[PDB]
Amino acid sequence: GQSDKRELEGEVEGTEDAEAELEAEAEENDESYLAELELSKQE
Amino acid sequence: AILSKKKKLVADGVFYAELNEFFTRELAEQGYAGVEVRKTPSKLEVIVKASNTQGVLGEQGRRIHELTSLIVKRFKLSPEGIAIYAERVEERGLSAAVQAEALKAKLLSGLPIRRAAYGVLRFAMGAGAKGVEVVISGKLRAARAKSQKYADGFMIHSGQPTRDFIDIAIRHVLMRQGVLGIKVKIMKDPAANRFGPRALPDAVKIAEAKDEDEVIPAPTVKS
Amino acid sequence: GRVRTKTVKRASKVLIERFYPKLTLDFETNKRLTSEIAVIQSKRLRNKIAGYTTHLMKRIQKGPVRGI
Amino acid sequence: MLIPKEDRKKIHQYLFQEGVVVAKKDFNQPKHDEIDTRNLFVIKALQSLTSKGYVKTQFSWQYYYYTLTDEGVEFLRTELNIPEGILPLTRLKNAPAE
Amino acid sequence: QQIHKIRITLTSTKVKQLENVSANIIRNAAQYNIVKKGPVRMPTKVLKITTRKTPNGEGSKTWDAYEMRIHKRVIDLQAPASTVKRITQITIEPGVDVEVTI
RNA sequence: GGCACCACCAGGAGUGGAGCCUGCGGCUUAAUUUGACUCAACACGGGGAAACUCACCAGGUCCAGACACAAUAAGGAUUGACAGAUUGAGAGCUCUUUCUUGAUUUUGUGGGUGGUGGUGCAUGGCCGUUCUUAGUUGGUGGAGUGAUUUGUCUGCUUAAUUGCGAUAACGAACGAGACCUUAACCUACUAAAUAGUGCUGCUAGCAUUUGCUGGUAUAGUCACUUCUUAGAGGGACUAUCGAUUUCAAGUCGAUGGAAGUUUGAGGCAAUAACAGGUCUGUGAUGCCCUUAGACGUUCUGGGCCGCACGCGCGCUACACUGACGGAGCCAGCGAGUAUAAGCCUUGGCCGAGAGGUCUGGGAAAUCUUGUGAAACUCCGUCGUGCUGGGGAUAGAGCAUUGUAAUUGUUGCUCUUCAACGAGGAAUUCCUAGUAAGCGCAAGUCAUCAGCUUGCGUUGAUUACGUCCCUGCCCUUUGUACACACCG
Ligand SMILES: [Mg+2]
Ligand SMILES: [Mg+2]
Ligand SMILES: [Mg+2]
Ligand SMILES: [Mg+2]
Ligand SMILES: [Mg+2]
Ligand SMILES: [Mg+2]
Ligand SMILES: [Mg+2]
Ligand SMILES: [Mg+2]
Ligand SMILES: [Mg+2]
Ligand SMILES: [Mg+2]
Ligand SMILES: [Mg+2]
Ligand SMILES: [Mg+2]
Ligand SMILES: [Mg+2]
Ligand SMILES: [Mg+2]
Ligand SMILES: [Mg+2]
Ligand SMILES: [Mg+2]
Ligand SMILES: [Mg+2]
Ligand SMILES: [Mg+2]
Ligand SMILES: [Mg+2]
Ligand SMILES: [Mg+2]
Ligand SMILES: [Mg+2]
Ligand SMILES: [Mg+2]
Ligand SMILES: [Mg+2]
Ligand SMILES: [Mg+2]
Ligand SMILES: [Mg+2]
Ligand SMILES: [Mg+2]
Ligand SMILES: [Mg+2]
Ligand SMILES: [Mg+2]
Ligand SMILES: [Mg+2]
Ligand SMILES: [Mg+2]
Ligand SMILES: [Mg+2]
Ligand SMILES: [Mg+2]
Ligand SMILES: [Mg+2]
Ligand SMILES: [Mg+2]
Ligand SMILES: [Mg+2]
Ligand SMILES: [Mg+2]
Ligand SMILES: [Mg+2]
Ligand SMILES: [Mg+2]
Ligand SMILES: [Mg+2]
Repeated sequence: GQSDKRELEGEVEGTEDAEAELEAEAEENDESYLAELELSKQE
Repeated sequence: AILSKKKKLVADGVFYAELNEFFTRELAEQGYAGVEVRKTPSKLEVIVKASNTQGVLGEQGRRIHELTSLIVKRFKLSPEGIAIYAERVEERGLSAAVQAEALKAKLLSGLPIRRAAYGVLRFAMGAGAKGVEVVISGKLRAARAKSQKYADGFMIHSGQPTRDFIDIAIRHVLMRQGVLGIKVKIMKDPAANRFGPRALPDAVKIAEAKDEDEVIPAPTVKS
Repeated sequence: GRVRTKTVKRASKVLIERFYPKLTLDFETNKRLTSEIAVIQSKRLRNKIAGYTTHLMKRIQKGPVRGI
Repeated sequence: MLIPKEDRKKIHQYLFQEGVVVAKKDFNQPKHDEIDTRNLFVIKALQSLTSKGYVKTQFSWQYYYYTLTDEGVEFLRTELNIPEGILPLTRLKNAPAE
Repeated sequence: QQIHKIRITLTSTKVKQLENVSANIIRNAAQYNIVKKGPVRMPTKVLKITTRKTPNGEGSKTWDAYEMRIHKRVIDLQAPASTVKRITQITIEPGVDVEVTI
C-alpha cells in the first residue's frame, strides 16, 4: 500500500468488510450396511 | 507402561503439543483456534474451538468421525476411549488464531494487504478487544522484503499482564515468491476476564465521596 | 533511590481531596482505610499509596501543600 | 513400488472398514502393527492412492495421517469386487453429538 | 472388604484446582462423619530445563530457563472402598489426576 | 552537560610468561566438511565427532523415480536367488549356472520426489546488537503558509523522561515503575507413618541417685507442629527521631526490625533499525543446481584430532598461609526402570587398586542419600633442595564401555619426573555472603568434562566517588550526506 490511493480504498473497503462481518457473524450466533459383516458371510 | 510422575505430566503436555499442531495442519481452513483435553473417567473428552464447526461436522458428521479414528490408530487408544466435540468460538473477533488464519486466506486470494490488514484491525476492535497490532513480513513482487505494523487503540508490552490479557498467533503464508509472516497480537479487555485479575495492576479506582450530609445537634431515635 | 512513581503519587493525593476527614497521621490506620476506599490490584501498591499519603498528611499539618 | 498382490490386499482392506490409516515414518520397520506387511509398503502403497486422488494425506511430527475420500470408496467398490454395500465405518453415519 | 485405610494421591501443575478438589473432599469428609488425615503438602518439584536462546550459534551466550512445577498431595481416608471412589467422581477435575492404593 | 567496574579512581584475583586441554587462523592433506572475524567471530552452532552423528575423502549397493501415456508383455513385463568365480564382504553388485514369482512391475515421454547442495545479499520465524541505555507518542491549546515546533525544559533529584520545580501550555499513553518468579521472617492459623520431636511400650552400654549416651517402634490404633514441607494470610511503606534542601522532590545518619543498597536476585521489557547470524533446527521456505555412474539414501574404511607456526576462552602449578600420612567430618540445587533392550544403585562377598559377583530398595520427602564432597581442621613426616613443589613425556602391565579403542575413549598399578624458581609491552572481571578459592549435581553421555548451566562450603581487601581514559545518551552547532561517512 505505497500510494495515497488503494489505502483510502483499503480502509473504507476494508472497514466495510468487517462491518458486513460483525453483523453477519452476530446473526449467525443470535439465531443459534456395515462392512465387516461382508467379510464373514461366506458360509 | 509404568511411567514416572515427572515423565507423566510431561507426556501429557507433549501429547497436547503434538495433538495441537495436528489440528493446525488439518483444520487450517476452518479457523482453528485451540484444543481443550478434558480427561474424565472412562472417556477422553477433547474440545476443539474453531470458527467453522461445519467443516469438521460435515455430511452427517463424516469428517469428525473419520478424524477421531486417526487419533485412536496413532495413540493406540480404545475406539471408545476418546470423544471429540466441535465447539464454536463465541467471540471470533477476540481470537488471534482465527484472525491470523482469516488474514492468510485473504492474502492467498490476491487481495491487497491494506484491505486485508484493516479487515482484522476493525474486526478485532468490533468484538471488543482493548488493543491490537498486526505485523506482516515477507516479499511481495519486490525482491527486497519488508515488514509493516498496523496498531490501534491501547497496547501493553512488558511484565506479567501480557501473559494474562494477550493471546498471539503466528503463521507462515505460502506465496508464489516466498513466505509471508504475519503476527496477530490481541489484548482483551480485563474487565471481561472471568478467571484471572479483572483490571491492570496499576489501575486505581477511588470510590466517590459519600459525605455532604446535614448533622443535627444531639437527638436519640428510639425503636 | 526511593523515588515514588506517578501511579502512587497521583492516586494518593486524590484520596486527600476525597477522604481527608477520615484520614489520619498513622500509617497502620490509613493502610486499612484505603483497602476499603480504593480497589488496589496488588498488596504492595496499597501500602505504597498509604505510605505516601501519610507523608502528605504529616506535611499538611505544617502548612499548605501543592496539588491538594 | 513392488508389492505382492496379497500384501497390497491387506493394505486395502485396512484403508476400508476403518477408512483411515496411520503409519509412523520408519522405512525399515518390520510390522506397522496394524497391516501385517512391511511399514514401507504401507507408505508407498498409500502414496499412490493419494497420488491418484483417493485419500488425503497429512504429515505431522513424523507421522502419516491417511483418510479415505468418498471418491476412493467407489474405487474399492469395483476393484476389490466387493458387495455393493458401502459405508466402511467412518462413513457409517454414526452422526456427531451436540 | 468393608471399611479400609485408603490412600488417594493427587498430582497437578496448578494449585487452585488442586486445593478446590482437596477442600471439596475434605468438606464431603466432614458432613459425612468420616475420619480423615490430610491434606499432606509434598515438597513441590521444579523440573527445570536450560537451553540456549539462539537457534544458530551466533550472538551473546543467552539462555532460557523453563520450569514445570509438579505438586503432589496424598490424603488418607478411613471409609469403605465404595464411598471413597464415588467421592472422587463428585470432585473430578480435568487438571488433577487421581490414583487410589490400598 | 550526564551515566556506566562490558569506563576509570582505591584495590583484589588474575590473564599475557611455563606445560597441557580446547577453539580460531595458517601449513599439510585423499579429505583434514562447514558457519562466525572488534565490541556483538575464536569451551560459540548446546560442535566433549572411534561407528552413527557426517555435511569430507577412497570405494560398494538400493529406488524408497508416485501418476497419465506410449512401448514390451502370458508363447511370460519383471523380482528374488543356492554353488563357483568375483568382492573388503555369507552385497545374485557383476560374471558362468537354470530355478522361482507373476502384470505389483522393465524402457522412452512428461511429471515427480528427495537433498548438512547454492543463495541468510531473495524470505518467514527465531536470536544477537543499538539497549536494558532511558527513550517514544498522540488529543486540545500556543508558534509557523508549511515540513515542523512547544508540550518532551534552566535548576535540584533519581537506577530511571522519575519526580520536585520552572513554565504557552494543560491533561495523558507506551517504555520505566508497577507486574511475575525466587531467597530471607511468622512458637499466629491448616495439617502431615514418604518430615521431625517428647513421652511412652520393649530394650542396650557407662557410673549406680532417679543420671548420660543409644537401638528398636507403619499399631503406643499415643501427645505436638518449633525444626521439615507448602496454601491462605500477616509483615516493609524509607516507619519514628536528628540533620541539610527552593524547606519541595530527595539525600545522609541513628532507633526498632528478619528484612531500611528498588529488601537480595532475576523474568518480562517501548517506537522504530542492521543486508548482524542462521535455508547445517525444522515434512519453514522462493529461486538456482542435482536427481540413478545421484550432490538422495545406505554399507565398509579413513578424516573432522592430522604440525616448522600466530591468536583467544581455560585447567594445573611454580611451594612451608605448603606437600604428603593418618585422624576429625559438615551442604544445597537435582536425577533415577519392566519383557525391557534395560535406570539410580545401598548391602554382603572377592580384588592393592581400577573393577567383579549375589541379593534387596526405589518410577521416588519412602531407596540410592545425611549423596559422611572438597577445600577445611588436628596430630605427625618433610625442612628452602627443581626437594617429598610440579606431574608433562614415555616404557611395561591390569580393568571397564562399546560391533570395533590402532591415531593410547576412560580408569587403575609400577617406572620415566620435563618446562615452570611468580611472568615484558599490554589487557579482563569485580563492591557483600560479593571477589576469590573449593568441590557437588544436571546437559551432552554406551564410554570420555580441563566445558557450560546451577547449587551449596570457607569467605575477604578496597570505593560507596569522578568524568581523567573508554563507550553511550541528551542539548547546542556545521553540513554540498538522506542508498544517510560503507555518504
Ligand atoms: Mg508498563
Ligand atoms: Mg519491569
Ligand atoms: Mg575495558
Ligand atoms: Mg586501577
Ligand atoms: Mg591461575
Ligand atoms: Mg561412514
Ligand atoms: Mg563419521
Ligand atoms: Mg547428503
Ligand atoms: Mg533474518
Ligand atoms: Mg498539538
Ligand atoms: Mg497544534
Ligand atoms: Mg520535541
Ligand atoms: Mg515519562
Ligand atoms: Mg506504563
Ligand atoms: Mg513409623
Ligand atoms: Mg519522640
Ligand atoms: Mg528488582
Ligand atoms: Mg552479511
Ligand atoms: Mg542478515
Ligand atoms: Mg533452500
Ligand atoms: Mg535446501
Ligand atoms: Mg533442509
Ligand atoms: Mg551445524
Ligand atoms: Mg552415491
Ligand atoms: Mg576431512
Ligand atoms: Mg573441530
Ligand atoms: Mg588422526
Ligand atoms: Mg566464553
Ligand atoms: Mg568467548
Ligand atoms: Mg592433608
Ligand atoms: Mg533423601
Ligand atoms: Mg623433583
Ligand atoms: Mg609430587
Ligand atoms: Mg605422570
Ligand atoms: Mg585496569
Ligand atoms: Mg571422543
Ligand atoms: Mg557429566
Ligand atoms: Mg562445549
Ligand atoms: Mg540540519
